[PDB]
Amino acid sequence: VVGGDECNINEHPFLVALYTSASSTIHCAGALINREWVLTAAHCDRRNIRIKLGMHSKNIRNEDEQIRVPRGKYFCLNTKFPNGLDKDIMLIRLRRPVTYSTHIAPVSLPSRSRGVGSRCRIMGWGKISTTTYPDVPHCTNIFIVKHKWCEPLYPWVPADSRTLCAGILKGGRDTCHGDSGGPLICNGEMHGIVAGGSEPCGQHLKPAVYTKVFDYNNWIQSIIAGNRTVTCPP
Amino acid sequence: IAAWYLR
Ligand SMILES: *[C@@H]1O[C@H](CO)[C@@H](O[C@@H]2O[C@H](CO)[C@@H](O[C@@H]3O[C@H](CO)[C@@H](O)[C@H](O)[C@@H]3O)[C@H](O)[C@H]2NC(C)=O)[C@H](O)[C@H]1NC(C)=O
Ligand SMILES: OC[C@H]1O[C@@H](O)[C@H](O)[C@@H](O)[C@@H]1O
Ligand SMILES: OC[C@H]1O[C@H](O)[C@H](O)[C@@H](O)[C@@H]1O
Ligand SMILES: [Zn+2]
Ligand SMILES: [Zn+2]
Ligand SMILES: [Zn+2]
Repeated sequence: VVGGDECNINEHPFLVALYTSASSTIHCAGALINREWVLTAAHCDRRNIRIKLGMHSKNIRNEDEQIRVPRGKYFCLNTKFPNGLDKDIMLIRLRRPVTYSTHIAPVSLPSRSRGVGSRCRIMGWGKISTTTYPDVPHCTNIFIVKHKWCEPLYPWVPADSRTLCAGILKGGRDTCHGDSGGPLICNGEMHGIVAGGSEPCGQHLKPAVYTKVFDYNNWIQSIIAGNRTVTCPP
Repeated sequence: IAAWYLR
């Protein structure tokens, strides 16, 4: 996240960090949505993925910090692109659930749709400048803006895309490399999943793309329920 | 999808 500051150590209990057994590099984030499920982006998947919950600093462990591996991964059945990245979302079932604690708590899915003008918060362990990756997650506020700002920048993201276009039109604040999968929080709810954006991050008139969670609410709840034939919104 | 897009 560029243009922001260190997040408050207690404001992101639902935030999880994704890495692998092969490296300590955090390549994405995700959000805990209940004791045994994590919501993130499909492109964050790795064959040997590891998930850190209850973490702030990558090096200084919180007393209740936990490590988990998946017992299952779920993607949209029906997608336009062969790689499914037109519906960049995935659910990870934790091998063992976590116990809610001071630094570990679920975030709510959207209770209603939020659009243009809504102020939201982004957060992650992604790049904070063209040269630096942080050790603690950084946060900042952005706005959902008209989808038109994104359409010309990302040809692969149509006006009919189940995505939210968001950022600061002035430039300066934006998610960045390594922030994918993390939550776009609006009014205490997870309205988006960081997908992608422009290069470099934070440019004037170049908001980024976040998977619009509200649309997948039924799919998400059905997978959690145990359904395995349900499909994502068309 | 452009190579610089996914974060
Ligand atoms: C997993 O979720 C899917 C999707 O919600 C479930 O399948 C859906 O089940 C409903 C109700 O059984 C189907 O609607 C029904 O259609 C018949 C006519 O075919 C109508 O007479 C009923 O009143 C009702 O409207 C729906 O078509 C079906 N969707 C598809 C395409 O399969 C599925 O049952 C769930 N799996 C579980 C938990 O068993
Ligand atoms: O960066 C996420 C995690 O990566 C692991 O490889 C390190 O051993 C942990 O200390 C760190 O919290
Ligand atoms: O801390 C989370 C909150 O951050 C900012 O206040 C956002 O404007 C608000 O929508 C969000 O719920
Ligand atoms: Zn900093
Ligand atoms: Zn604390
Ligand atoms: Zn860059």
